[PDB]
Amino acid sequence: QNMNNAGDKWSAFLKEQSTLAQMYPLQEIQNLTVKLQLQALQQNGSSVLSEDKSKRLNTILNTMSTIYSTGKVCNPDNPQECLLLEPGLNEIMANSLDYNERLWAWESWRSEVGKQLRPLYEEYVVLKNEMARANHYEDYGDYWRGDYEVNGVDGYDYSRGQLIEDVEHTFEEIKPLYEHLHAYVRAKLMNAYPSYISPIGCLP
Amino acid sequence: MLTDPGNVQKAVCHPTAWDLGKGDFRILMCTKVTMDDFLTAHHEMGHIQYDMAYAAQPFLLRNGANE
Amino acid sequence: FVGWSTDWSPYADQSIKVRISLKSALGDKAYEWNDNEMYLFRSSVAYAMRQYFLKVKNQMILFGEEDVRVANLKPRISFNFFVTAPKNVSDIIPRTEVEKAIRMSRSRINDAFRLNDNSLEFLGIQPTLGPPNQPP
Amino acid sequence: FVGWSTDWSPYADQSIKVRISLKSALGDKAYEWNDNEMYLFRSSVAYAMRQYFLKVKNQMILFGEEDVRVANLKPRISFNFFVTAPKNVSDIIPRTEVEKAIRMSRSRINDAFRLNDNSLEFLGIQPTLGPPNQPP
Repeated sequence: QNMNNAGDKWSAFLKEQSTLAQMYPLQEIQNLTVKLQLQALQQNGSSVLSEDKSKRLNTILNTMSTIYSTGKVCNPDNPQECLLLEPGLNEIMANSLDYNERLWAWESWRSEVGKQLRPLYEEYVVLKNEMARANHYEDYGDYWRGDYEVNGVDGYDYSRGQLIEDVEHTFEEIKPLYEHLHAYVRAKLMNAYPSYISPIGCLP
Repeated sequence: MLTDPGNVQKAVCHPTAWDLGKGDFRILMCTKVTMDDFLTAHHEMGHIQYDMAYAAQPFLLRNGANE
Repeated sequence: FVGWSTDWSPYADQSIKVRISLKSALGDKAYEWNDNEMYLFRSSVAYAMRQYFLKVKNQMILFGEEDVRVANLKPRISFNFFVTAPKNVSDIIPRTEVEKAIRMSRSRINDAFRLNDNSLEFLGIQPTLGPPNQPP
Repeated sequence: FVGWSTDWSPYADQSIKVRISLKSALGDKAYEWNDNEMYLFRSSVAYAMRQYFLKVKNQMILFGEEDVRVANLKPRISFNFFVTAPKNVSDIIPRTEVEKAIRMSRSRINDAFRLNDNSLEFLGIQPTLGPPNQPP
């Protein structure tokens, strides 16, 4: 807190000085040495929010992390032979190279975690959204991209709704590199695993 | 703090680096005597050399660009 | 070989296309098929498993209409469907027993919608009946 | 006034007695009604609400056969029944709309058991059809 609440003695002092810095635009300043300064100005934490129910959400957040870290599947051939995700389940994908047991290990692992964390998810979306709306943004996934909201050198900017459009200008030409690779592994998956794979269609 | 060879002694734990401003760049490491600190050593020394640019430069002038 | 077929699955083989032609048995002046008749069907599909698995397999397993999975709904009363386990949804019903399961109660479902088995098309299941004995 | 009538409820008014006479339409040589034909019926009862509430009430509410509540099962396939909400079971369906709901698909269910509406008795619902026009 000596960095958050003693940041808040400066964050409350920021709301005297940041507003006295908040009369300057983002594009008619080119100094740079002071342009990004007001872009790092909403930083010091979310002191514009009255955080009382974002400090309710951390009670949910520790429950989300505990079940994933304790993600485990007890095997049914003998019920108290159990394997966690990290030393028991990725090893099955590593050591075992069978179709059907890895097919079981794929399905039995996914029948554990996301169902228990689905009621930890719907309220997690919406409460982060008014957290984002009190952070004066449309969604917290936009804030995720808010570090990429650098509008500084008139051509050097990077809108939030354009940074992925150029990414879909990439992989559709890498998609034929997958297409040979798809047919490459479909030439492999017929004699590596017992012939379930359509050599025309998609992958399991 | 560097001390955690195998002990349960009360200290927080990660190999982490800092730019404090005002000419101060700290490390914090949780040394279970292992190679992951030297994995981060030049990894931070590539990144704290960006931080040596904002040695005395403000909180409003933070890390480099993106993550 | 370029691309892929973007809709294949290794469980698509167990799905059955059913094909309803209302202009063939009831013809015109008939009722307009909508999402109720979708919902009527899956109930009456679930029928056929309960009648099969205790008169043939001879143990009870429960079935809701939601176990009848519906895919590619066509206003032309046509869609490929398959049924699963009720809530052991990791496992589905093998189609090889569903083929005999329909043929047992095929006569039950056409009059459940005033149809004639040429409006109950299954593409793999066809009626195998009808020897006549008119002369003494 | 001594005692009480030990079976009255304030929701018994919404229950409908249905009365099946197999010796009237199929007569003899017919199939013996049992708990399957109980279970066939409630599925085909649930039919009539889905066909009503979207062709008349025009919004979707789902119905299982278990929503069709069965009371006083008698051999003569006679029993008073009513239907509820699916799992808002605090509330039930008002009978006043069920009366028009049966009269819409009354013709659907008699041939669903080879019956003649004199083996589909409802005691409050009767067929109101049949004008003839034989001469040109």
